[PDB]
Amino acid sequence: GIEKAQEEHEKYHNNWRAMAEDFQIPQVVAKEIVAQCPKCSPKTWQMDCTHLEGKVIIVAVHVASGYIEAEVLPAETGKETAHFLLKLAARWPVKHLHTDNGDNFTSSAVQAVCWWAQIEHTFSGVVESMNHQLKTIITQIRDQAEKIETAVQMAVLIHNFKRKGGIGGYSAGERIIDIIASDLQTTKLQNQI
Amino acid sequence: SPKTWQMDCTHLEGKVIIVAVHVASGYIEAEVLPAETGKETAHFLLKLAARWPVKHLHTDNGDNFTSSAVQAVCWWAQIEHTFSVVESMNHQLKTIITQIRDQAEKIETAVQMAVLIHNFKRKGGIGGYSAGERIIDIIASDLQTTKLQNQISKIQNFRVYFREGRDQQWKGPATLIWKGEGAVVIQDGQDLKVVPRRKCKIIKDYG
Amino acid sequence: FLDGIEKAQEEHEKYHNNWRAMAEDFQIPQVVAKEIVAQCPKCQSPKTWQMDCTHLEGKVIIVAVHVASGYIEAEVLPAETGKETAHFLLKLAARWPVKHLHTDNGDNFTSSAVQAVCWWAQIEHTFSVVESMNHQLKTIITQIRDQAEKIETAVQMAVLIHNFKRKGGIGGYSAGERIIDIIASDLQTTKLQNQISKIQNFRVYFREGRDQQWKGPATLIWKGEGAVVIQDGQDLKVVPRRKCKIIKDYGR
Amino acid sequence: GFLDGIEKAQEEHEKYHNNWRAMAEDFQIPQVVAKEIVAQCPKCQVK
Ligand SMILES: [Zn+2]
Ligand SMILES: [Zn+2]
Ligand SMILES: [Zn+2]
Repeated sequence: GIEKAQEEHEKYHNNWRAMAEDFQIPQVVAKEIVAQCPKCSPKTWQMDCTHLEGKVIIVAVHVASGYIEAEVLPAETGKETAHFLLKLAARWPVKHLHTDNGDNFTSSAVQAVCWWAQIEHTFSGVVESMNHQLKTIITQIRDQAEKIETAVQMAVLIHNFKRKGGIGGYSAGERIIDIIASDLQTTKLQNQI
Repeated sequence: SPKTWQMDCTHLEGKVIIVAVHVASGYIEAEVLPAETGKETAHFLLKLAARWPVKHLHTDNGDNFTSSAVQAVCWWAQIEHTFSVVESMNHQLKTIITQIRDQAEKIETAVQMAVLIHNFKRKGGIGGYSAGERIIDIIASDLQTTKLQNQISKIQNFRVYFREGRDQQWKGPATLIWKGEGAVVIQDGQDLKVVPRRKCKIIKDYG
Repeated sequence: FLDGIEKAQEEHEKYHNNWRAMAEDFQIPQVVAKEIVAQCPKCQSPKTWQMDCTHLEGKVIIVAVHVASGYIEAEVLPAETGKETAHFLLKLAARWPVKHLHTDNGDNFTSSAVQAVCWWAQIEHTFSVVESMNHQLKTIITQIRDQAEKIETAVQMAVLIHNFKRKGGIGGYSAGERIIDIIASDLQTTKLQNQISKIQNFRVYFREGRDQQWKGPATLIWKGEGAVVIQDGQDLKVVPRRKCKIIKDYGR
Repeated sequence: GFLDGIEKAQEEHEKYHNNWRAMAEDFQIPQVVAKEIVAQCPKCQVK
């Protein structure tokens, strides 16, 4: 167990999550094994903003499943970005936020929202891919809706519940539900044992 | 039923707040509409159906809930609509809004903070769970049942080429049943048999 | 059966699903679902590699990367001529299916030996990901350098740790699982396309109910044990086998 | 081999528009390739 993980980290330098998965060890042991080497998550959310038809679309992505959430904005200020992040934190458990060097992602309202919701904001291949896929769905079903926001929300529905691709053969909504349920059971067993 | 949702609207400080409740868990989503026309109710329903799996919806006999836009949204998203819990959740959300009113200037930030408080900071019930853990566990268990019945046929769509004893030719494509660590169970000509692992080849055989 | 085909066409008209999902959901054969996708107007690479050279400790390291999965093959060269680059490209093309090679405008890549290798192995060469792969490989090489005596051992140990020990992406897969899943899905597509062309070289005269005459020549899509699916008048329909005649067609 | 027979039968059908049994007996090619030569001509028909 612990000696086998020490042999694996000695040879190949695995991280603590991969050792805790493949060897079934409590995570404090794997964290201590990784912290003892001198040579060296189910709630990571990335965000971005893009433009289409002169409008501003803001896209958040859950990384462990590919789960999307999009919104249409009349302005690119900090208050509407803070409202988007506050609604996302009120809907899903958000813990570790990842963004880029933008003008709205460094703001007082966004900082107040992150402080109130206890989110760790970090700055910088997945978000560009999800924006590209969402744009292809938008151009695929554009002529079924009059306004742009109806086409955006229909693209979000088709992306989350109608595209069963990838390796496992699962859509994004079933993936994120199974991932957070399994993580919750693992935290319950680690608290009980 | 694990996919039943109820919707209503209410008034607070001269505004119109629309509230949707997942019934089997007590899960709350809410928004602030500028009016009570059918377009805003249909847009709220479209965002809700794009976020969570909605299959069966219950409402009252309202003026925006009985509308052509809401009927078009339900036709496109395949929801079963029925007209006549939400009043109790409105009561709870109003009390939480009066609890933390002084931390926010506008009504909208107070609404979203009250939604987060009710969903993730109010633990009770039997097991000691909040509403979000209940709704996640409910939809996960239902998905596991239906996907079990499909996954068995998916695993039986493989083909196995095996070898018996003291014959050096590879026998024909039996069907896989279970793959172990040292043995493989196959069905061959309506005969279930067990072969060692080093005498088998499991293909999908596109052809 | 026909209810499954009608539900599949209405669901594709709403949401534009792919053919694997429609075949697994509505319980129809794959050639029928692929025809439903191929009849839509709005619905109409796994073999591309990139190459580069770099320097480390006075050596020359040549790196090839599969683009759609992130899969690395690397080697240490004694020089930087065109003959050694041609030998590396011939070994790579002999081990993995390479159809499209992307490089930069270096000297050793613009050479007669590399041109002869691309002519013999039928590769499309194009001059202009690998920078990120060189940086990632160099960080792993510095992370495990004290376990090896020579630079060649450290290079191959870093390639093994990159390909099989690092997990990331959507589902937490390594690069080897991703490249194998991608190439296997492409193989399934090409085998089904061969079956589709061989079936579609036929023709069907069918007789409807309450009539004695044969209708126009409809194209056969799927020929089962008791039923027959045909395309006629931009409409897919299921006829029983006792009211059909299938003949060969010569309309090249 | 009958590969030169395939090329010669294509030249002969481009001149005189033979049928397929005539080309299969004259040029000693199998029947499938002779039927394909008649099938690729837009003016003729295999019958
Ligand atoms: Zn280490
Ligand atoms: Zn389509
Ligand atoms: Zn002719």
